[PDB]
Amino acid sequence: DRFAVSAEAENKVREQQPHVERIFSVGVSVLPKDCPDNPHIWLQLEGPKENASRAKEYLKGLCSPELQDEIHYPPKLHCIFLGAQGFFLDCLAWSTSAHLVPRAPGSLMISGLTEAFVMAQSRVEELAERLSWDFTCTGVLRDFSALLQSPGDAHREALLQLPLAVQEELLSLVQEAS
Repeated sequence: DRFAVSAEAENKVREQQPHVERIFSVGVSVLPKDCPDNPHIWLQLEGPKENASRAKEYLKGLCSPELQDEIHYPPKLHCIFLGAQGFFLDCLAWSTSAHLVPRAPGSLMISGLTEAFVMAQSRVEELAERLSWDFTCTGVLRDFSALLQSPGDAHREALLQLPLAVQEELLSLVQEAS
């Protein structure tokens, strides 16, 4: 299956191409235009149909976002979006097809089609809510420790010091993405 986007947004497609490949594990191909004055370009996505559907929605949303806005949360939750070299952000982008850009600590720019923005907002809200489910280092799930073994990671500490409820949701997100 193929689909079209604005020719004026080809620049965007190419900037994001590697991230799209990494996140959805797909190939992005742009077809040559049949005429120069064409307002659209056709894309073809290479990979499993699941991966491709999600990439499609990401790319549509990237090229002309139906929603673009900052979500706001406790600054101490910001490590989740920067830690493990962006692994969690990637898993969240996978699960929602939203384009996600960390801003100030406690601020995340979410962007894409509307159903993608709301589902990402929702998931980010849930994480934030679960920070309040602290009932106090202070405890770590084995499987969570397991993902964060990459020693250089500068947000490794902050992540480990997250309460177990946030850790469990992050596991659930990673599990969803694999």
